[PDB]
Amino acid sequence: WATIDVEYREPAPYVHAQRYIRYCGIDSRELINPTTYGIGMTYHCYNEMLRMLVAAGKDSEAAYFRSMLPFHMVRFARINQIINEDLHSVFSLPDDMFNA
Amino acid sequence: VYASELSVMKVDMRHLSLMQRRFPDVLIQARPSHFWKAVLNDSPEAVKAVMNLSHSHNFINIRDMMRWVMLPSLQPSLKLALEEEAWAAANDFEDLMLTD
Amino acid sequence: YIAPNPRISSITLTQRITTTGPFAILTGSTPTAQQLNDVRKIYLALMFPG
Amino acid sequence: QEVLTDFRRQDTIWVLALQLPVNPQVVWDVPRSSIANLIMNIATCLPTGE
Amino acid sequence: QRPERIKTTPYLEGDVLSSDSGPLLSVFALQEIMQKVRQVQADYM
Amino acid sequence: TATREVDFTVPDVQKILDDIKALAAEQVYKIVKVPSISFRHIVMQSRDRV
Repeated sequence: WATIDVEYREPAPYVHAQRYIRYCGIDSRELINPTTYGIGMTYHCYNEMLRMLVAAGKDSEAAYFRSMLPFHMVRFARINQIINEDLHSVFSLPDDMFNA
Repeated sequence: VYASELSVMKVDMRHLSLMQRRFPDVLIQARPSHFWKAVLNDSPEAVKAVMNLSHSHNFINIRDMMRWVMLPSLQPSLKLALEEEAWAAANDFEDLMLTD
Repeated sequence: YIAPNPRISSITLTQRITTTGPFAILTGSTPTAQQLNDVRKIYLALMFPG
Repeated sequence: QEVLTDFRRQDTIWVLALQLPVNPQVVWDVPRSSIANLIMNIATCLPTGE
Repeated sequence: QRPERIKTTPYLEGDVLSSDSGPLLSVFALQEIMQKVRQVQADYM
Repeated sequence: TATREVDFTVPDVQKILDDIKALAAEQVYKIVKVPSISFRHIVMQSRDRV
């Protein structure tokens, strides 16, 4: 929701697969040189869910999720790194089929 | 005692943060987490335990650390003054018997 | 697979006084073989988009 | 102040390795340290009673 | 030795639950695909 | 009241306090009568140069 999931960069070793997947808008480089403080990591859908949970009178659950958010984002950063580095092969799905 | 140990850690961070700019040929692979870990490895365990009382529940990254280091407040003591003078005296590494 | 740190959910202020999480019963539960297999399927779906 | 009142007090060089008072900003500048400070305040200052 | 795996705070440290690898997951995926079609064709004529 | 033989402070924090108290008693200097030797000399077959 309102986030760039697929982007493109310099040409790929395998010519048919040129895409980079970034779940939650987070980058694998963020584990090395972050652009925000620890309290500042967020993305649109998760913050909207926290706001809705607070508006519904469920505050303890919202606090639990607010504490759990950095773990969630680090997990998705590791998944992004695995997808973009380890799994690059000729057996990957071509870009046009992925788009269709 | 707690404040003095924190001040000594801050001084060590401040002086070690410039080495990569001073020596690009040695620290080409370095990251700020490296000297953060190196300073943490040479600190008393009790101060780290006091900090871990809070940093096990909340998430911080190198931006928080760098903001903490650059803050001006320090607690004067004998060990702190001697540490600052020792860091000043080692400004030229011909005094540490290292050369290229 | 790595579990999250237990200090995220509960804080201890005194030996007899502790904070409680909203999902304490779910956290202490353990999965069965079919449920671990379902977790593996979920991660497989995540790791191959589309 | 008993250590400063013996009859050799005029021929003494005192050595003090720690100073008082302490700057509170040093304690409160540690990032996200509210809960740790609360725990230490409880552990050092709270009394017991009936 | 990778810089991404250096931990300086105990936030990201947790217990090891289980392990998984490549060949195991490949065989598992094949078994899951075949079992479903076999069950579906068994339940209906 | 006479049977309240229990301490309500968490043992980890008590160990932290004991460690800091023991750290407060260190000494980072020493008192000597003579300073250490900074320059020494090597004797050769000469009677006026070293």
